[PDB]
Amino acid sequence: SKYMTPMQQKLNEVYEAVKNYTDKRGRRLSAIFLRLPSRSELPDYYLTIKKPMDMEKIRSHMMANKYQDIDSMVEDFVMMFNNACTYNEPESLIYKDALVLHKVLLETRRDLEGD
Ligand SMILES: CN(C)Cc1ccn2c1[nH]c(=O)c1c(Cl)cccc12
Repeated sequence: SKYMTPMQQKLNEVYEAVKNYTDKRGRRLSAIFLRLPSRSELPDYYLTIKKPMDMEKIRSHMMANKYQDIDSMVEDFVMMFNNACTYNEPESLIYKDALVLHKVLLETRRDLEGD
């Protein structure tokens, strides 16, 4: 069916709020987070990040209908943001963008608390 259940609609709304967020200059902060590069590209990344995560992984899990609740999706986004803030320096743009998208995530979930 093309009709999503209420839980599926809520998962999709959360995912899309993070994906689609743009700053005041029109930059889509999710860009860098869509797909993690390889070991070759980020030498230290897979040696230092225990549980790699990107938005394509979350999206595919969502599309396979494998998230049972909203907390489960939020957990994977929070993992991704913690990973970004572990690998990257606090002065880096990626670290700053992770912090903004984390707020988008939490604000979106809270604004759907009644739904
Ligand atoms: C270019 N550079 C130093 C880092 C870089 C470039 C790509 N990505 C990162 N760092 C990340 O942690 C990261 C995460 Cl969570 C998810 C997806 C992509 C990421």
